Amino acid sequence: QWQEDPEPEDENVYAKNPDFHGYDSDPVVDVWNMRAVFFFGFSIVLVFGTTFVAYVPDYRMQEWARREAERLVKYREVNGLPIMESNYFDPSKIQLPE
Amino acid sequence: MLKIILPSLMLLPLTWLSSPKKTWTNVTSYSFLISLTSLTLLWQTDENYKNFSNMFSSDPLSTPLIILTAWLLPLMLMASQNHLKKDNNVLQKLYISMLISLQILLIMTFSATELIMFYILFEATLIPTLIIITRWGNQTERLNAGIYFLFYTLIGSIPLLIALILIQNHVGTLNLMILSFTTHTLDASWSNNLLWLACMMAFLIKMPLYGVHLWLPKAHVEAPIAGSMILAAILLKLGSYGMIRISIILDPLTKYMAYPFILLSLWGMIMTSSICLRQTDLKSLIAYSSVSHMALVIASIMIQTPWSFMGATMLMIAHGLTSSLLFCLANSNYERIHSRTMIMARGLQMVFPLMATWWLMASLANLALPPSINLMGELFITMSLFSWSNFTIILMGINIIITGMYSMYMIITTQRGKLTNHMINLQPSHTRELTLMALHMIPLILLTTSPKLITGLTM
Amino acid sequence: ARQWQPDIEWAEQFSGAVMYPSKETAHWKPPPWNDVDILKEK
Amino acid sequence: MMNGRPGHEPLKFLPDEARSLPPPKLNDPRLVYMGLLGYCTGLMDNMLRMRPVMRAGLHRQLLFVTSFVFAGYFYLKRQNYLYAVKDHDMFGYIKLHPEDFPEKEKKTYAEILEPFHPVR
Amino acid sequence: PFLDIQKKLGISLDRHFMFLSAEQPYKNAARCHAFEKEWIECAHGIGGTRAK
Amino acid sequence: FYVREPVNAKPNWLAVGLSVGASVFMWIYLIQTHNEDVLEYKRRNGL
Amino acid sequence: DGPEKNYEKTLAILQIESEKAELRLKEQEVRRLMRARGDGPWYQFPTPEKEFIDHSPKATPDN
Amino acid sequence: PSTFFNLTMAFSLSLLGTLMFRSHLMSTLLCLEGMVLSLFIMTSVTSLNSNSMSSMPIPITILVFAACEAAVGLALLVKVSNTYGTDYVQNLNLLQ
Amino acid sequence: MNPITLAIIYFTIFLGPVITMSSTNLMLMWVGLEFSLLAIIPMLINKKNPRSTEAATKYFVTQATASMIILLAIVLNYKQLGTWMFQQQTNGLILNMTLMALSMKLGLAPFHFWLPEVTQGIPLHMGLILLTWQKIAPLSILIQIYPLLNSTIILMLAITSIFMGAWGGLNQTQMRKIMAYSSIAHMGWMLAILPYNPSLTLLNLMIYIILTAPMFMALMLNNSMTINSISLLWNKTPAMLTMISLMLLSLGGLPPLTGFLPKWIIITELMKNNCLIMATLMAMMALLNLFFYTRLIYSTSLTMFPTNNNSKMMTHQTKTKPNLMFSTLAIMSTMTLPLAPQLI
Amino acid sequence: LREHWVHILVPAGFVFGCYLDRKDDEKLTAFRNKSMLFQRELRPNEEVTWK
Amino acid sequence: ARPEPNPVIEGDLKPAKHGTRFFFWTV
Amino acid sequence: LDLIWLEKTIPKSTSTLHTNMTTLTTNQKGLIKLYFMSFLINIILIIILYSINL
Amino acid sequence: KRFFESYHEVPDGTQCHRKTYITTALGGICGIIGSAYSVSLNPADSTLEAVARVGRYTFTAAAIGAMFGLTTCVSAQVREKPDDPLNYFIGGCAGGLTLGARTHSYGTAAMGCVYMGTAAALFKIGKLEGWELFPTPKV
Repeated sequence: QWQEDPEPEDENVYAKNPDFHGYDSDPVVDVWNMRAVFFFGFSIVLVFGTTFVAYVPDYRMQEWARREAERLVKYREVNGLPIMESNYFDPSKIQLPE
Repeated sequence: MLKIILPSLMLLPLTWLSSPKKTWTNVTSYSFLISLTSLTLLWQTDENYKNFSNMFSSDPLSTPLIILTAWLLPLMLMASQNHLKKDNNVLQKLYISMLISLQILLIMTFSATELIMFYILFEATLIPTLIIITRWGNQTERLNAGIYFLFYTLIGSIPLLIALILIQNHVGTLNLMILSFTTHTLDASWSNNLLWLACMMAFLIKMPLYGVHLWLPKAHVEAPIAGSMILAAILLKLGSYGMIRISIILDPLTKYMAYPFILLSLWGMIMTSSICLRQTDLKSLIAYSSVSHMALVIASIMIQTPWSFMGATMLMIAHGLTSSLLFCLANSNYERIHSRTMIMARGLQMVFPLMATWWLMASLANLALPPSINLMGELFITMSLFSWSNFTIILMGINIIITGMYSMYMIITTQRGKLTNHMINLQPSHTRELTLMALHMIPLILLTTSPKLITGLTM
Repeated sequence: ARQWQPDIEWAEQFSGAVMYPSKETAHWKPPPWNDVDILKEK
Repeated sequence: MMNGRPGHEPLKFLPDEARSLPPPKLNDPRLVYMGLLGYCTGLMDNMLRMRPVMRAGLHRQLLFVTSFVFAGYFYLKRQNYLYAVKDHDMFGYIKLHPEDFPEKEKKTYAEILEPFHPVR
Repeated sequence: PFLDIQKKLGISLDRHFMFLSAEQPYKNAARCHAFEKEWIECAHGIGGTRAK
Repeated sequence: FYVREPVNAKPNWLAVGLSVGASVFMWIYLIQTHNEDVLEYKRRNGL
Repeated sequence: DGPEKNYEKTLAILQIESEKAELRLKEQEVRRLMRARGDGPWYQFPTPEKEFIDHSPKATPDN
Repeated sequence: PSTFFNLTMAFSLSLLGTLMFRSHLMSTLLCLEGMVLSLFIMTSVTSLNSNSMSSMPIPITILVFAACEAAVGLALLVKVSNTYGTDYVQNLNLLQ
Repeated sequence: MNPITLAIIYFTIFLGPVITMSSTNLMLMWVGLEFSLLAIIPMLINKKNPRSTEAATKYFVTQATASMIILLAIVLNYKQLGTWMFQQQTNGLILNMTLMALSMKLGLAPFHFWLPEVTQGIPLHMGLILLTWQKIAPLSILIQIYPLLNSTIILMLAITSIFMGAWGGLNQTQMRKIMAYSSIAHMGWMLAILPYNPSLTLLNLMIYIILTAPMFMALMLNNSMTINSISLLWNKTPAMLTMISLMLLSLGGLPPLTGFLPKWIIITELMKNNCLIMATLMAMMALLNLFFYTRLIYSTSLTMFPTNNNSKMMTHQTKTKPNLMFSTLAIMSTMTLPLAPQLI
Repeated sequence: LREHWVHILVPAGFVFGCYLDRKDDEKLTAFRNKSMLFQRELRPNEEVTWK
Repeated sequence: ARPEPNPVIEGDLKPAKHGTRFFFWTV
Repeated sequence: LDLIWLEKTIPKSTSTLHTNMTTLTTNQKGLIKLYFMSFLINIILIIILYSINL
Repeated sequence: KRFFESYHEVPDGTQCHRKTYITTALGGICGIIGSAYSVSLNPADSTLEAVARVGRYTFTAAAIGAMFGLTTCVSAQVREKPDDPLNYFIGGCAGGLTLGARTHSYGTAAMGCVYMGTAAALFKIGKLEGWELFPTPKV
C-alpha cells in the first residue's frame, strides 16, 4: 500500500490551556482573540449599532405620514372635501380616447 | 457605497500582510466594524432610493441584505477557525481571503444598479464558493458536489446573459432605475414566453425550485461550515434578489407564465418539507428545510402582491440568519461527534446545557413561533397565496404541520433522550462556538423588535 | 477525519489514452512518456 | 469598421488630431489599475521564481509598476481618441442624413393609454 | 491590407501590378485597357458597397 | 551558505541600473508628456 | 447632508444614463444605415487605387 | 474558354486524387504535383490571352515555390520509408 | 541545429506570416502562406521520433492541398476579374473555396482532424507556434476579405468547431491534445464574428494567444503532457497552481476573468446582428468546454493527486525558472476585465 | 509602529472610501438647485444648496 | 461620368460623449 | 421522486447524453485516409449549401 | 430546392402527403450524409457491410423524418390547430420514438422524445415568430 500518514488525533485543547476559549492553542492569542471579539462583536455593534438604528429618524417617511394625514384629515374634514377622493389623477388632466 | 466595499477590499491586504498568529483577530475584529459602517445605509429618512453613484445603489430590498452579507463575514471567519486551524498558514490566509471576497462580491451584487453588473458579479460568486466547497471539503464527493453547483448555475446563467443583452437592444440600457421608469411591456408572444423563462430560470435555479434543487442538498453536505453558511444565508438569496429586480420588466407575462413554478414550489414545499422528516444526515435535513422555506419565497415573488414581496423580504433575511444558526450548531456537533448522522449523539443537553438552548431557539425560529420575524414572514406569504386562490392554504397548510414536526425532531433526537454511551467523550463548548451562535440569534431578537427595516420594497 | 485527498484508484482513471473509454478505443494504450515508441528492430 | 475613414493614418498610433482631446489624468482610475495590475505581475513573478514575494526585486517591482503605467497613458490616450472619433463620425452622420434619424415627439401620459394588467 | 507596412513605409512592392491597366513592359498596353480604367477611376472615393 | 553557490550570489549591478534607471526615464518622459500634452490640448482648443 | 442631495444626485445619474441610452440606440441605427448605404465614413470598403492606373501613351495605339 | 474547363476539372480530378490516398505516399506527392501543373497551365493561359505581361512573373513564381514545396514533401517521404521501410500510409497511424 | 539554420528557418516562419499580412496582391499572400508551411516542417521533426515524422507528413499534406486550393481561388479570380485580388464582383464559389481552404490551414470544423494529431506529436514549444503564430497568417487573409465571405458557411464552420472542439476535449487526457481541441473551439468563435465585426476576431485571438501562451509554458515548465503529470504540479512547483487554475477557467468563459470579454462581446455583436439562434447554441456548448477545463482544475489544484518519492529529488534541485513572459501574460490575461471597454 | 501598521490598512480604506465618495457627489452636481421639488433661491451667504 | 465622393464629416474632436458607453462603465 | 427520478432525469441524463457524443465523435482510427475523406464529404456538402441557396 | 421549401408554403396540417414526403426526404438525405461520415471514418469490414450501414442509417433517418411529418401534420388536423407549436412537439415526440425503436432502446426514446420534440417545436416557434438563422451581416 502506498506510503501515507497515520490518522492524526484531535487534541484535547482543554487538557493544557484549561482556560481555552476556542480561538487558538497558545493562551495569550486565545485571550486577545476573545477580548477583541466579544468587544467588537457585542460591545460596539449590537449596542452602538442598535443605538444608531433605533435613532434613525422617521425611517421611510412613516413618521411624517402620520402627521400629513392628520392635517389633510384636519383640512379635508373641516372644509367638507371627501377624505380620500375616489380618483387621484384628476379626470380633467386625463385625455381619454374616443 | 464604497466604505462597505473599499474597506472590505483592504481586508485582503490585511489577511495576507498580517502575522500568522494575529491574522485571525485582525480580520474578524475589522469586519465587525465593516458591518458597523454598513449600518449607515439603513438611515433612509425618505422614500427615494439612495443612488450612491452611477454604478452603485441601495434600495430598501438590497440594504437589509448588504448588512447581513457584511455581518456573516465576521461570523464565517469565527466558525471556521477550528477546522482550518490545522492548515499551513497559507491555506488559512487563502480561506480567509476567499470568505472576504464573497461579501465584497455579494455586497456589490446586492448593491448594483446595472443588471449585467449583477450577472458578472452574480456568477463570479461561484468561483469563491466552489473553491471553499471543493478545496476544503471533507467528504470524497465534493468534487461531484462542486460540479453540480457550477453546472446547474452556469446552464441557467448563459440564458440570462442572452436575455439581458437582448433587453438592452430592445430598451437601450440595463439600468435598473430607468428600466423601471420606462415602458417595457412584453407582448405575450411565444417568444416572450421564452424571454421570461430565460430571465427567471437562472434566478430560480440558485433559489432551489422543486425541479432543480438537488444541487443544494449535495453542496451543503460536503461544503465546510463557512461555505454552507454562505450558501444558505447569502448565496441562495442572490436568486431572490434577482427575481425582485428583473420582474420590473416582463411585467405582463408573469400573470400567466408563473402557474408552472407556483405549483412546482407549493407541492415542492410539501415534499421537501416531508423528506426532512426521515433524513439521517442533520446537514441534509437543514438543507431540505432550506429548500422548502425558499420554495415559499419563489411563490411570493411570483404572486407579486405587496404583501408577498415583503413577506419574502422578511423571510429571506430571517431564514438566512436562522439557517446559518442551524448549520453552525450542526457543525459543532459534527466536530465532536465526527459524523453527520442524526441518530448518534442523543442527549446532548445532558452534557452541553447551553448549546441546547441555542438549539431550541433556532428550532423555534425554524418553525413559525409568533413573536419572530420568521412567522411574520410566512403569515404574509400565506395571506397573499390565499388571495391568489383560497385553496392554497391546504398545501401551505400541510407544510406548516410538517415544518413543526421536523424542526422539533431535530431537537428531540439530537438534543434530548438518553446520552450516547461513550462516543469519543465530548469536550465542553468553546466560547467561540457559543458566540458564533449568540451573534446569529441576538440580531434575530433585535430585528423582531422593529420588523420595518427588513420589510421590502413594497412596504 | 482529514479531507479526502484522492487515492491511487481515483488517479487511475485519468490514465489511458482516452478518459471515457469506448468499446474499441479502450483497447488502445497510453502514449509512451518519452514520445518515442519502442517500435521495432526494423 | 472605422478603418477606411477619410484621412486614416495607414500605420500611425494616435494621429495628431488626438491632441485636441484632453490628456488622460495620470491618476485616472484606469492607469492606477494598470499600476496595480503591474505590481501584481511583479509580485507574481517573484512568487513563481520562489523569491521573497514582496521584499525582492524592489527594482523590478518598480519596472513593472512603471512599465504598465507608462503603457497605459499612451494607450488610453489612443483608445480615448478612437472613441472620440466614433462620435465625430456618428454624430455627423445623424445630421448629414437627417431624415433617417428624425426627432420624434412622444405624447404625454395624459394621452397615452397604457394597458393595465390587474395583478389581483 | 491587414497591416499596411507598405503605405506607411511608402514602398510599393506589391501594388504596382495588381490590374491589367497597370504599366506594361515596354509600354505595350494589355487587352481591355479601355475599360478597367473607366471602372476604377469610377470606383475611387466611392466605397465598394456603392462601387457595386 | 551554499555548496553549489547560488548563481545569483549578489545583484546584477547592471540589472539594477537599467531597471531603476529605465523606470526613472519612463516617468520623466511620461510626466513631461502629460503637462506638455495638457498645454497643447488647452491651446489647441480655446483653452 | 440631506434629502436635497440624493434627489438631485439621482436626477443627475438618470440624465447621464438616459442620454447614454439614447445615443447607444442611435449608434445601432446609424450603423445599420452606413453598412447598407455605404454613404458614410464607416463601412467604406476598398477598391483598387487609381494611383496605379497607367494613363501613359502606349506604343500600341487605339488603347 | 472550354479549354479552361478542362484544366479546371483536371485540377478537380487531381483534387479527388490527393484526397483519396491509395496506400502510396509517392503517388500522392505525384498527384499533388498534377495540380500545380494544371494551375501553372491555367495561369499561363489566361495571362497569355489577356496579353497581361506584367503577370507572367507569377506563372513561374508558382512553379518555383511548388518545386521546393515538393522537395520538402519528398524528404518527409524518404524519412518515412527510412523509419517504416515503406511509404504506405497505413503505417502512419501512431498519432491516433 | 546549426545556429545558422535555426535563424533561416525561424526567419522564414516569421517572414511567412508577415508577408501575408503586409501584402495586398493575393499572390504574395499565398507565398507568405507557402513559406510558413516550409519553415514549420523542419522544427516539427526536431526529436525525429517515429511519432514526429507522422506528424509532419500529415501537417504537410493537409497544409499543401489547402495551399493549392487557395492558389486555385486566386487563379480563378484572375480570369473573372483581371485583378489579382478578391473584389465585390467575385463569384461566390471563388470565395467559398478560400473559406474552406483557409479553414483547413487554420483547422476549423470538419477539417479539425489534423490539428489534434499534429499537436500530439510535436514538442510543447513547437506546439505553441503551430497553434498561435500560424493562425495569424490565414486569419489575416480572411479578415481582409470579410466583407465578401458567406455568413452561412462561416457560421456552420463556427458552430461545428465549437462542438467538435468541446466534445473532443471532454474525452482527451493528453494535454497537448486538450489544447489542440480548445484551439479548435476558440478558433470557432473567432470565425463566427468575422463576417460581422472583424475587429472582434482580432480580440478573440489576442486574448486566446495571451491565454494559451502562458498555459503551454506552464505545461512545459514541468514538461507534463499528461493531466496526471500536471496534477503533481503541487509538489514540483506549487505557485503556478494558483494561476494555472485561473488561466484555464479564463480559457473557458467564466465571468470575473478576462476570458469572458471575447465571448461576451461576440455574443453582443451577434445579437446586435440578430443571430440569437446561433449565438445561443454556441454559448451553451461553450459551457461544455469549461467542464473539461474544471476536470483538469480538479486534478491539478482543488484536489492533490498522489506523487512519487523520486519527486522529492526534483524538489531539491533548483527549478529552472519560468520566463518573465509567463507572469506578464498570466496577469494581463487572468484579470484585465476591469479594463474591457478600451480593449474592444 | 512595531508591525502594527497593518491596522491602518483597513481604516484608511474607509477614509479613501469617503473621499472617493465625495468625488462622485462633486461629479453628479447638476440639478443642484434645479430639482423642481427643491428649487429655491440661494439664501443669503450660501453658494451651494447641497455640497 | 463619375460618381460623387462620399461627403466629409467635419469639425474637431471633442472628448467622446458621456465616455465609453460600454456596459456600466462610468468611464 | 428525489434521488432517482429527479436525478436520473435532469442531472444524470445530461451527464449521459454528452459522454456518448464524445465517445462516438472521439473514437477515431487515427488513419489519414479516413479523416481526409471526411474532408471530401465536407467539400461536397458546402459546395451544395452554396448551390441550393445559390 | 423549390421543393423542400414547399413544405412551409401550404398551411400546416394541410396536404400532409407532401409534408410527410418532404420530411422523409430530408431525414433520408441526412441519413446518407450521416452514413457517409460513418463509413469514411470508422470504416466497415466489407463493402456490403457498409452498404448495409448506409441503408440502416438512411432508413432510420427517413423514418424519423416520416413520423415527424406525419404526426405533426395529423396532430394539426385532428386538433384543428395549425399553428400550435405543440403539434410539432408531438411530432418530434414521435420522431424520437422511431429513433428509439430503430436503436432498440426505451431510454433513447426518452431522451429522443424530449430533446427531439423540443427542437421541432422550436422550429415551429421560429417560423411563427420569424426568427432568422444564419443571418446576413446587417450590424
